[PDB]
Amino acid sequence: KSSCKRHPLYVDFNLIGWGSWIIYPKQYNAYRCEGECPNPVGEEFHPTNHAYIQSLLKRYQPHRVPSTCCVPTELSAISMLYLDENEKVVLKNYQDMVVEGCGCR
Amino acid sequence: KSSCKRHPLYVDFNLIGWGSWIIYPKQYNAYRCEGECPNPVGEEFHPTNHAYIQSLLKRYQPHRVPSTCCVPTELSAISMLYLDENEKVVLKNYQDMVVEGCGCR
Repeated sequence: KSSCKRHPLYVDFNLIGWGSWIIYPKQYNAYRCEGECPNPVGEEFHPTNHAYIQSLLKRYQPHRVPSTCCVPTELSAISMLYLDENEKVVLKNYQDMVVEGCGCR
Repeated sequence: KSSCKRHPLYVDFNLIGWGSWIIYPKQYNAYRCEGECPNPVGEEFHPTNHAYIQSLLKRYQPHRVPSTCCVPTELSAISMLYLDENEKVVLKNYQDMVVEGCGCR
């Protein structure tokens, strides 16, 4: 907004040197979280109790308390087809690969 | 280290204007997470798959990818004794009040 929210993140496995073993997908949208977490953190950013308290304390003490941080709070899996160290073909569901929700923590 | 890790955070409820309703505890150590998350993120920072991939991508693309962020990854509850809006005394376990573990996310 520039407040904490989800944004695209296009990951190309060729770029990070993994294209020799990952067969599919070579590229995928992993998304990302980015944006400021205001003090105090409103309910729309789904803070934990701890995050809310830290953000309120930062209002009253801006120089000794760090802001809470915009991070993934819900993630989902993708299936990847790849070659293992023995060149066996493996199909596996990898957890926590795609950001589905962001929040201040 | 200054790498991502847990640090103290002394919360005084009197300071944030909640001392009129919270009876106990008036102050508690909530802790906090703070410190850099290196690229790529090592196993010691307990990254998710997504956090690891984002951090590796940032190595190869430092200007378009944000660093992963040091946040609470495990939290615990505290019991609070307080007065509600009707001045009834309530004893309740509040979740997510104390940081117990930090990681890059």
